[PDB]
Amino acid sequence: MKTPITEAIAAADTQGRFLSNTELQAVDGRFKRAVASMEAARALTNNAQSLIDGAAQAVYQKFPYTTTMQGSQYASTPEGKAKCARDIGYYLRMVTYCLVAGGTGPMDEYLIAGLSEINSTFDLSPSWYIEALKYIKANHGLTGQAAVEANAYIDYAINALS
Amino acid sequence: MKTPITEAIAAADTQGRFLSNTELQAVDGRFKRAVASMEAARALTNNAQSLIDGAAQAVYQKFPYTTTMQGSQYASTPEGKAKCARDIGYYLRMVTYCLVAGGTGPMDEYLIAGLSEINSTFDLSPSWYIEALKYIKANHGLTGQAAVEANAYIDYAINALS
Amino acid sequence: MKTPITEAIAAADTQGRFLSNTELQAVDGRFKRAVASMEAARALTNNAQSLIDGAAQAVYQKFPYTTTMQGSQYASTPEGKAKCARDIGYYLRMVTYCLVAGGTGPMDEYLIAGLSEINSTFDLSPSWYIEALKYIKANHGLTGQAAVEANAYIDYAINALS
Amino acid sequence: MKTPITEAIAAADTQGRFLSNTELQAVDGRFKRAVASMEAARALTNNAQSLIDGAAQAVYQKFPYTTTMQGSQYASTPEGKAKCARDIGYYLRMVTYCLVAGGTGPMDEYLIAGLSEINSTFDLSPSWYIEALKYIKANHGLTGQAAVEANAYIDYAINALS
Amino acid sequence: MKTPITEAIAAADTQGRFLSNTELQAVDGRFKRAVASMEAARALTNNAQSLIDGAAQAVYQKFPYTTTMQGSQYASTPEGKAKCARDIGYYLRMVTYCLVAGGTGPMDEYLIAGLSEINSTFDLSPSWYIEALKYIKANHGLTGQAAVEANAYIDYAINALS
Amino acid sequence: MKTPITEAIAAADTQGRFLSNTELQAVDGRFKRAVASMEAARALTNNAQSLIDGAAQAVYQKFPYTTTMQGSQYASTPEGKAKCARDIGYYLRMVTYCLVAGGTGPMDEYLIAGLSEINSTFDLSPSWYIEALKYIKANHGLTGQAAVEANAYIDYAINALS
Amino acid sequence: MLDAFAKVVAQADARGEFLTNAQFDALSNLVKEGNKRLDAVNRITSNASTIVANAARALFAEQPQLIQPGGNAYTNRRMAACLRDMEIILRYVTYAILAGDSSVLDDRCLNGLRETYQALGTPGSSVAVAIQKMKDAAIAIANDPNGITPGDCSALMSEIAGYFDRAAAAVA
Amino acid sequence: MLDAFAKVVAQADARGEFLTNAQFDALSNLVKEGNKRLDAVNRITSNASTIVANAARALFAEQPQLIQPGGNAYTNRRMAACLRDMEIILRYVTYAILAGDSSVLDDRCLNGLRETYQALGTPGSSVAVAIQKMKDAAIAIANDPNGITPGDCSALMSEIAGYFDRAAAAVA
Amino acid sequence: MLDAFAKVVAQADARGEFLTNAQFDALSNLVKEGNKRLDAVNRITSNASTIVANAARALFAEQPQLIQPGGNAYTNRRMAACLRDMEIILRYVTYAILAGDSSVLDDRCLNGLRETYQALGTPGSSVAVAIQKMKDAAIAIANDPNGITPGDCSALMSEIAGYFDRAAAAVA
Amino acid sequence: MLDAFAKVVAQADARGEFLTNAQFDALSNLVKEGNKRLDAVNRITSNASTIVANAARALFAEQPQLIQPGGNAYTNRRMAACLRDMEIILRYVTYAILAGDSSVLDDRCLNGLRETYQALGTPGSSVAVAIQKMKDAAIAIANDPNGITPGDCSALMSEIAGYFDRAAAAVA
Amino acid sequence: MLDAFAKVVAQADARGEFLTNAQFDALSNLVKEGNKRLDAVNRITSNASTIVANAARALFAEQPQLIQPGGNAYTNRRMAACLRDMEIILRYVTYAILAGDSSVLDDRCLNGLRETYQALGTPGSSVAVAIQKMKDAAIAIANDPNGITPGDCSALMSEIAGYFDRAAAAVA
Amino acid sequence: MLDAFAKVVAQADARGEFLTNAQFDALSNLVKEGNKRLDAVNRITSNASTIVANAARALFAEQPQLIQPGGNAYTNRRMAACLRDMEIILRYVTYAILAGDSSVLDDRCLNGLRETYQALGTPGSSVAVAIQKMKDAAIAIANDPNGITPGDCSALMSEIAGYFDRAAAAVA
Ligand SMILES: CCC1=C(C)/C(=C/C2=NC(=C\c3[nH]c(/C=C4\NC(=O)[C@H](C)[C@H]4CC)c(C)c3CCC(=O)O)/C(CCC(=O)O)=C2C)NC1=O
Repeated sequence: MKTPITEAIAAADTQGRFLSNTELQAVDGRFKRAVASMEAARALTNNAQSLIDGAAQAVYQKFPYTTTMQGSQYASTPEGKAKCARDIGYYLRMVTYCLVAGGTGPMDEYLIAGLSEINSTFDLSPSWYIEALKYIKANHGLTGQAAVEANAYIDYAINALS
Repeated sequence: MKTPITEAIAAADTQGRFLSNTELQAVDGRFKRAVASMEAARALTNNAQSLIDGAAQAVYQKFPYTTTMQGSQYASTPEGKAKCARDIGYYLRMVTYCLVAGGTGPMDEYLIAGLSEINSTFDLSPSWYIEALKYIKANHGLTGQAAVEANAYIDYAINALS
Repeated sequence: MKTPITEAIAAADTQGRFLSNTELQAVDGRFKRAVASMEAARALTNNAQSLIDGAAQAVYQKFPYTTTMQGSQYASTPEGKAKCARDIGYYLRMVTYCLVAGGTGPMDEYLIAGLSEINSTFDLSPSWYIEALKYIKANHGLTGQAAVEANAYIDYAINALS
Repeated sequence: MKTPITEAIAAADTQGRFLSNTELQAVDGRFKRAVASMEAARALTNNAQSLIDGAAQAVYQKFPYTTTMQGSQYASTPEGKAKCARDIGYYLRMVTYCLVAGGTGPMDEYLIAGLSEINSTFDLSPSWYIEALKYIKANHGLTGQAAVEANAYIDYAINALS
Repeated sequence: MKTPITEAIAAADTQGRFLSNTELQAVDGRFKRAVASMEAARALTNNAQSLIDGAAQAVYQKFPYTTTMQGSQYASTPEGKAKCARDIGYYLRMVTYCLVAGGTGPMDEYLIAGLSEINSTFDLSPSWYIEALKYIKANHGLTGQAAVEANAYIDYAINALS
Repeated sequence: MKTPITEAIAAADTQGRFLSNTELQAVDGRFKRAVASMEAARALTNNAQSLIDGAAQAVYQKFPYTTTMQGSQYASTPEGKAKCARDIGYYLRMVTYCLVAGGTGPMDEYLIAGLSEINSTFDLSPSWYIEALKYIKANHGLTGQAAVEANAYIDYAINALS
Repeated sequence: MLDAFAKVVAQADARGEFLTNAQFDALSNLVKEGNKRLDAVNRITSNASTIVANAARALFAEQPQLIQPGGNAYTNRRMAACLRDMEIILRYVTYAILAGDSSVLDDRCLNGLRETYQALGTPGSSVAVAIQKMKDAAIAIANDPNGITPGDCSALMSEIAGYFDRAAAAVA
Repeated sequence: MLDAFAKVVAQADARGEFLTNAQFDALSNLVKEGNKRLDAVNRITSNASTIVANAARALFAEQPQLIQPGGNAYTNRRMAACLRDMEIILRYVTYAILAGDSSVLDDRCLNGLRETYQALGTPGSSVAVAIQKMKDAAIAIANDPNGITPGDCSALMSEIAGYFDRAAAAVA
Repeated sequence: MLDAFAKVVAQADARGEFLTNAQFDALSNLVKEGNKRLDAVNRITSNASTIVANAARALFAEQPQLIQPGGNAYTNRRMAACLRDMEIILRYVTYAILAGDSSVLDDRCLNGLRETYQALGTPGSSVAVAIQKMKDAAIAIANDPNGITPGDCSALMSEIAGYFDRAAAAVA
Repeated sequence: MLDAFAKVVAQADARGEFLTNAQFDALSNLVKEGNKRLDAVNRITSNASTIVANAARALFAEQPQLIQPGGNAYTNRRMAACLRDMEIILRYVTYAILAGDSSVLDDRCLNGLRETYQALGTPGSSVAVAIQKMKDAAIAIANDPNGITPGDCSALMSEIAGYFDRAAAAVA
Repeated sequence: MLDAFAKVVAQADARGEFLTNAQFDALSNLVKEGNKRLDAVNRITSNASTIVANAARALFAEQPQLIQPGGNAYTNRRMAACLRDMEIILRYVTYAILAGDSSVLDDRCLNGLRETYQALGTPGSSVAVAIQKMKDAAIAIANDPNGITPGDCSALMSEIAGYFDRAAAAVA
Repeated sequence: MLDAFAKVVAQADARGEFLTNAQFDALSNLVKEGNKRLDAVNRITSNASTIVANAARALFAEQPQLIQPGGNAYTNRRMAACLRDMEIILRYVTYAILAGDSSVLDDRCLNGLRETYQALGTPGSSVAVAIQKMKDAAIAIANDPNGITPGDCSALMSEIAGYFDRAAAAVA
């Protein structure tokens, strides 16, 4: 899983070398940034339900057809509403995981790999999820470097869907 | 040249990816550690002549035969003494460069690659240089994290010669 | 470009062999099927404008938001309407080309390669185009083997978008 | 085994693709040509003994030394005569198989692969077999497209021996 | 060209090594054997015309059809007789070259590479040439190690044609 | 193991070929040179103890520090003296083996592979061993081609250490 | 691989025999029935994306464990792999239909698949349920009487069911 | 590569156009003439070994320098290479005949061939003479009136001559 | 590749010199300014998809010839290639910003690119227009005063413009 | 591979859960303790050549059979291989220390190593003795109170011993 | 691989010993006998094509089942494979004769051959019969008293029989 | 590559000729002189490390610019490359001496070397000076009258000088 620590090790190991100060500096940077990253992760976790609920409604407001149109890919039934809330919660859980791990690895492995295939096969619009993510970014309530951390991972997801 | 910044870029570029927060944290770690590393680099530079002079004599004291034995590989002539002082100064200049660049890259490129070949071909003993380096480590006068930085690169050279 | 004739040649050429009866039979099959395929191609061409016009409206009826929603990816402006009509005409022209060439090669080269990338980057929904194609299939007016030919290439496009 | 159907499948499978109309046309061509090919195969089979007997004698007439010259590679003993009749029957059986399968695959696998090695090792002259084949072509009694089919596979064998 | 000296060099060069005593012994073996090999080469050269003439007649006696049968591949015309005498002289010249070079390299490069292709394409029987070679071996008039040398290269050609 | 016979076989086997006269000449060269090589091997073996003893003292005379300097890598203790005598005896045994095998293979496999690594890791000076070898060469008492054989393998070791 | 014609030849060759009139007749009948076989392949291929999607949606509705966190189809990488396998299986079944022989399916797809799934921890039983659902959908599409010259494709449908059943048995 | 149908499409696509009735008619005519084209390919391929051998034997009878010691076709390796090139050229010409377009010949065979021969010191002029002899033999075989339903293949023969002429010009 | 620190070392080494106090001071200043550089990289990277898409949409609105049938960005394969190139160029510019040196951009991206486009027939001038539009968008995003601790990033913006200008000149 | 943070995430993900306050606290504590971990890695790495050499010299003094002719460390190729293995093992242990997790050690180094040695005839028991000696030397170096800000690294030393013990058990 | 000299060295080295006078004498005797060994290799190699062909013709005359349709040497591909194997076996036996040691034969040819044949369904017993026939032919050729300086090669013939017997046992 | 014997054959073959008595005599003389050639190769090879080292030490004493910071042999990687090139050149010269022909030297070493050095910025003139110094040392070693059966090796020394001169001219 891609984290600053596993990237450092992987570099040293590709080269058949012991870790050098070059890598240890990298991990120190991770450890110092973890202060801001854990603050973000805890905040998003504590406020997860309201962010998920609000984000789903942001999607339905932007895209009203998703609440009415017939088909199992839409949120026009109780099951579709539940699938959508589930999926938004998945995106937000992944953001929290990236913050904890100090990199994109959790999102990359558990969500981004195969994303394009799933969206195509099941007729899910990337724009739905981009809207959810933009709501989370706007409303997470963070400031300072905790906000910068959260937004970096939210924007990474948005870029993955664009 | 291996530095935390070029390692970060190289990772992103191997993967065909934009830099992510995973890499930016690594560079921040470099930037924060540069405080200690530049302090070490300046100190070693300012005191370079005395360290070089003292280190050469440490070698001659440990290995007296190097001052008397006949052959162009030994410091038993004015030319051999000058070659040796030159070489010790090369090791110390490289340590300063590693400190400035935040990694082993300068030493790796300019000194370690081909080292074993040169020592063999010209009949230079690695133990000579290990002694010089051990003197520098003992006598550079640094403390705190500046010392830790300097010693990491001096010990890296010692390991390369062992 | 993938046609029965270029596939036959390519097979023989990979193997460093002259064409054999195995390949000549394949081309004969193409030549006999061309009767039905050219009938389809001419019909679709002759009725292209009405099929394109009707197909665009089928999309707008299925997906009303595409006529009202703000953004350059939607058909809510005269320019967006023109882009959409253009694109539907592209799909239908490609179907005619596949019919003429006796295979998927024109669609594969000029339309399918990069399709997924374009739809993602420009926020175009595959479902829009699937609807257009389903209208063409329903309303082309062909029967017998000419219909079977047309529908095979229309369904190939639909599968490419699913 | 190389047949129009296995070549079609192999193409689709190399490309990781479903069969397309490009391949189905090829198999239809095979199915239509099978009418002529099966007519040839049945005729050659029904008249196999006389064709084999006549072909062997054509060889002996063209190459009289093969009936008199001392050595186990020649037809100057009852065993050599039997080996030769056997081998001609092998060539004709393979032609029938190619006709049934709609391609060269049976001949390629069971007869042509290793042919050159066998002829060299056992001192068998390709010209012997070319003569046998030319007799079969001249005397099979077929007309129209059944003849064209038979002759294509007989000439393929002749080319393999040239 | 494969000679003991070029094989020695090639071995050393594959390994990126200077020649060692292992290779120098090999070349000495060549130099000592050259005494016998040059004796053979000179003898075969001096008696080349009679050996060539006698060998051609041995072929015609073994294979009488080659003097009467119609076709440009046979020695039934003055041109075919001249081609055959030419070819036998080629085989004998190559044997002399192998003896001079101390290995098979000249025969391998100038005669064996493509041999099978030529014999097939032009309908030349390997057995013709095997007979010529067997006559040369029987009638070269050499004894002792000069004979052993000559026969090794003549048998090498025979094996190449079998 | 690299010997003239295994090099000959390896060449033939790489090429998928029977041995030819090219290789047999090489082995004959080995067999003739074995006369001189076995004479050298027996002589060095018979006089091994005195050569080993004298060689060790040559090293200590050239490099007096090796008898006094503190550390387990030096011959300043009874154990270090025993390690050194052991190692010189290893070099001389390997020379005898190369002479018996007709090539460098025994030295290459049992001594040279990893040599540089061992000398570095254990802080052993190549110059120590070069001196021992130069003493053996000067004092083995051989003449003629037996001397040439011995010296070729002794100089091969010296080159490996340079 | 072998098709139906190659299979008869191969058997003949191992006996050293020319074909019999009965064997010629059998092959001629296969050719006579060829348009039906081409229609089945075309129909199924033309519907491949819906056959897969619909069978996947139905499996996961019936077997929700597969898509719960920790389940074998949870995460997009595992879901994409599962969808891909369903497409693969259907692709190789359609090859078998064109060939009139199971060899391509057995050799290039089914051999080793049970062991692959066991090493991964993928539940081959659930795979078998996805195959059965594609089988039923494929047969309904191939055998739809609308929009085709009327005739009896029952023997072909039985053959097509066979291939799907063989895939299911190989993974279950 | 392109065939004759692909070539019309490619041209259409670069203009953004559907085909015209004239273009449809042209392609339909190509299809109508297809049996003749298949016969030409079959005939030439079926005779390929003799077309090559006979042209080679004739070249070397006319140009003995090529087979004298030191000549470019002397030694069996060079003779085999020369024979191979003649087979290659004829193979790619027959592909062009099936395709109704020279692109496969140009792209996979003729491009760079002049430069290849110049670097080797092979005399491209003599190659051109071997191609011409295969051309004349191939045309006589393809256009033989015996043993075929009678009709006029003159336009096809002119097209086939073209392909051989193009190969000859590329090496000369 | 080199970063800004490696570049000073490399120059030093070629002279055989230790660094001077002025050179140490320069590097220390670079480190002091590092948070700004990290913010610029983060901002631009975080917006990369919109910077590319918006510049592409604007290019094709201004230069419709590129998307007419026959145009160099017509067909989805060519459009995807064009979009990819814009992403590539922006990716390598952001590497240059992190490094504080153009070497990675020059060596891994810009070298040979003019020749690549000439061989393809891609209009490098139009590429330069897409780069300029990304430059202006990137700078506006990196230098946005909202949501960041206030300070002067003007020197950094001038450096960032430089890198984009260098890319544009390499293709124009 | 996993580090200590990735391991908690992976466990969370398999349950579908956000982290708890206790889990956040645990990770925050790991970060708080990070300077000690960096010092241990630096110290051990900086001494790697002596840790290996000294453990090798001690093994061969205690186990002379390994360096007698016929012994598994006799000949320079086998001695170099043995020294290399000791360096490898120590390298992978130090990775595990940085990561705070044994996964990289298990996956990239220890898995299959017992079987490797058995096939070779290398005595895994003697390997275990070399690992133990490096363990004791490494711990003494990492935990040296001289030249470092004073504090308690006992928990970290216990963790570091663990990794060495795991390597020893994998080969013994 | 090892030759006869290398084998003595290898044994010596594992004991840490210089050779003894007896061992030197043994090797010197091998060298003294070398012309005979070279003659055997030359003779057998010079006759290799007939030794193989004649043994193959005899096997198939005695074991007609192998060349009946369905038999393991039926079809030209299987016959060519069988002939090739006979050539391979004889090639590796001749290497063993030159080396004075079976190691090259064991390592590069015989190891795994039984398993290869079992997986294929090739009858290793019949292979053993082809090897025996080559053995008898090879020995008669190597040991022919005509055309060679007279002497006793009986020990060498016994050694040569050994190698063939070893090949036969490895496949039977 | 060619040796001296192969070169005469190749020339003969291009003329289609058997060798003449004069050519046989020339080759026989080469063989007669072979022990001298073997001694030269052995002597030079046996001294290769000192010939290289001593020539390198002398070059850098005379041309100190090459080892000043910024010079082409400054840094251990460039010094190792320079030493390697000297070893390479001497290795290929010794091959040429064994072969009695320059072809291996020309083809495998000297061809393209001037261009290699120009692209690198290595001063080929200084390379030529290192070659000349190895030439003089090699000749003195090969032609040392001590410890060898006395005779005249002057023609061989002239040939050996030639090869070194050819290497020098190729790089200068
Ligand atoms: C290029 C490779 C090469 C070969 C082939 C070679 C053969 C060779 N075999 C020889 C002798 C011989 N060869 C044999 C062998 C035999 N005598 C018999 O009657 C047997 C049945 C038989 C069994 C193998 C004997 C007995 C001698 C004479 C004794 C000896 O020199 O060992 C000799 C010495 C000269 C002579 O007497 O002709 C040579 C040079 N030398 C070589 O350098």
